[PDB]
Amino acid sequence: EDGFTAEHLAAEAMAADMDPWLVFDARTTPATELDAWLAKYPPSQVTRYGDPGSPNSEPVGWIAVYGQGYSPNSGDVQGLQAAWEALQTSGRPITPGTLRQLAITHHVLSGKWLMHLAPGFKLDHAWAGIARAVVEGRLQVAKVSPRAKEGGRQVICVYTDDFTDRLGVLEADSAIRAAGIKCLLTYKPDVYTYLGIYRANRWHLCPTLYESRFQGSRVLDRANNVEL
Repeated sequence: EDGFTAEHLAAEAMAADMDPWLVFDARTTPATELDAWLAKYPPSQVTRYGDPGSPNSEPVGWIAVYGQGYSPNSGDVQGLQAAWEALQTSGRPITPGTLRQLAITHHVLSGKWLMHLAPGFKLDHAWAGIARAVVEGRLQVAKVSPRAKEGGRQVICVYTDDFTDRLGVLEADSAIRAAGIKCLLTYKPDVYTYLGIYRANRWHLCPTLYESRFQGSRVLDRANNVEL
């Protein structure tokens, strides 16, 4: 009856985000609808809380598009979320090198290319384009956060499965650029966000792995400072 209490079960049900998600699934839904979908639910319009005048009268966690195939695999955070603990509680040397090996020691290989665009055409046209890619099969999944009351360049994260593979990372970078995105891209592996690697890190570990600037595309390795 313990955790079965109202107070306990209440805190036990809390999650990062409890709001629904605006999703276009290529699996269940072909590529003849995306068109109206993109026009029916733009990120500059779709609001985080479902504000009046929005295509959503209710909070929307994300705006997501899934292509043909998207195993919900996060690897095996279990052991990983244990190995990280065993290391810290040892004074062991924590470096981008040990975390890299960590993600490999648990087959949790997937990261995300992030970018933040100013609300409006840049975001809407970039996202639209990006979501026009997904449905075709060149990317696995991509999302874009809805506007937030006091504006602010919203988010657009692109996903690839296997960061250790710079080649697969670049093809995604390639797709993003082909969509005409001139913004800066920064790749962040799930291990980082998972094992909690904020920006005010006391362990001098950057939350970014790779970066990319328009030209063309200048892709860097912020780990050993090397140009791909």
